[PDB]
Amino acid sequence: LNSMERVEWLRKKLQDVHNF
Amino acid sequence: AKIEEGKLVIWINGDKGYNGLAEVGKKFEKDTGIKVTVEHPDKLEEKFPQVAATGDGPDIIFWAHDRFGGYAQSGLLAEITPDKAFQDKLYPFTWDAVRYNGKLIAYPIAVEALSLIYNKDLLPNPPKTWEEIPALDKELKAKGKSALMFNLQEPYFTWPLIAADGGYAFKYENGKYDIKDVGVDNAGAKAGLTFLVDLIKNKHMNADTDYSIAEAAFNKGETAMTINGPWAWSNIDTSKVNYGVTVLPTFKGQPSKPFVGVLSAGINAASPNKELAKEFLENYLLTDEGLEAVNKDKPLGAVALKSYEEELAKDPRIAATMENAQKGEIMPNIPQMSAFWYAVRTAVINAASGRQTVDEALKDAQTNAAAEFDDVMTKEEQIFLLHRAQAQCEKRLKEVRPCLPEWDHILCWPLGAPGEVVAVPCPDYIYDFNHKGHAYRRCDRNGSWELVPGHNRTWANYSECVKFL
Ligand SMILES: OC[C@H]1O[C@H](O[C@H]2[C@H](O)[C@@H](O)[C@@H](O)O[C@@H]2CO)[C@H](O)[C@@H](O)[C@@H]1O
Repeated sequence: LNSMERVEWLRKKLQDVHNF
Repeated sequence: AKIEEGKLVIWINGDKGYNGLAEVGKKFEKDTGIKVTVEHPDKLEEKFPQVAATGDGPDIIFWAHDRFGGYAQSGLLAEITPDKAFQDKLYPFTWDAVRYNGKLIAYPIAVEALSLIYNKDLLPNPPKTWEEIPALDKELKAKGKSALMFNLQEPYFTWPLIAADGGYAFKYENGKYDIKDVGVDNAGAKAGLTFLVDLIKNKHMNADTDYSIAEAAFNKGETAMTINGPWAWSNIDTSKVNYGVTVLPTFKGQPSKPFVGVLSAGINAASPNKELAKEFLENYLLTDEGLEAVNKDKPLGAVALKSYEEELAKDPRIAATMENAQKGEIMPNIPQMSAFWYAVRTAVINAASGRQTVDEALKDAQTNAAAEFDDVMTKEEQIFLLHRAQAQCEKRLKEVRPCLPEWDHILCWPLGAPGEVVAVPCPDYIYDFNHKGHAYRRCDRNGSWELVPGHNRTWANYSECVKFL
């Protein structure tokens, strides 16, 4: 629940980083 | 006993000096007229949070400090208010064990650690290593004895072996225990547990052995060694077994690392007797005479009171306790400790009984514990924490050859030296990151952050941070 939502968000954040 | 204004009910574990504590209670009653009832219910550490809200708790609860952070998070403890003069009477590290989110939440009483206890008549020289125990048992079986028996039902007793080669509860990083970083299923924990399960497999120990079984077999002279705390010394004294107390054996050359407990006394938030409880604890129990009375019943270990500890320190059994304590680690007091212990308890029981392989049992324990811990932080909270870090970076950026600070969507990079690899610890505010790792950038000779060949992208390496994902 919380963990899934949070990790999913981080993977998308890790990807913005990669795009930076 | 039920709570009543003008009297004290105290709970303490049945292995501790509850009769000595009741003598302290008797003196308190003589002096003040306040009657003190000492009880020792089974599973008192689980019972307390279950019954406190109904008014069925004690005024004062004694337990090792590890359970108290959980009680404090649940609003079950009164704040304690020792003045500076009082606090100065106890060792600072004992106060540290009862500090939670910057508040003192209990009074420390004594420092406990497991040691190796051995029968000198059966075994004049105790083994230095776990590895030599199997052959020692083989030799002893031939004479109708066994090498070693200890409580296999409680993970407290098996932990020192699990931890020896690398098992850990929580990693301490960035000024706190990191509940994302759990060390229950690593190679070290698996090595230690395998060694234990092998002892059972090979009939050097029995999976069903509990505290009472082990205690009786040692005290009857049936087994050459046991593993236990200072509280157990009294019964051994009574049995007239010729015993010594020593450093735990090493595993793979490494010390066994017992989890160190500080027996502590907390006051129930629901007690109408908080001022009496304070008077009893500070002025009666935490004195040379109060601790001596409890200690003469069942030894406390290294007491938190400096004046009395200075006497007890000359006892070779206390010297061995402190030796094992230094090789071990103080338990965290974080609320997550009970879940940690539950996971390890189940893992050890399952491995020892053959229900699971070692790897399955610890993987499951790690998985189940982590499932609980990883559920705490909402996405909303995690966004808020990153936003706070962003606003901090934007402050740093407004205040600005070496490479320059910039925000990359997750972390604020600092100055980078010309022509250098820049390493930044994986940020604390990202819950799921590995916090013993670093993220990396490269700074040009020209003072610009290194780019990705054929891209406008800035090079960064966060592979260490994402270790857990
Ligand atoms: O086995 C897990 C258990 O370990 C510790 O309990 C110890 C306690 O600290 C000692 O004073 C003595 O009573 O033995 C106990 C083990 O049976 C933790 O304090 C406890 O929270 C944990 O559940």
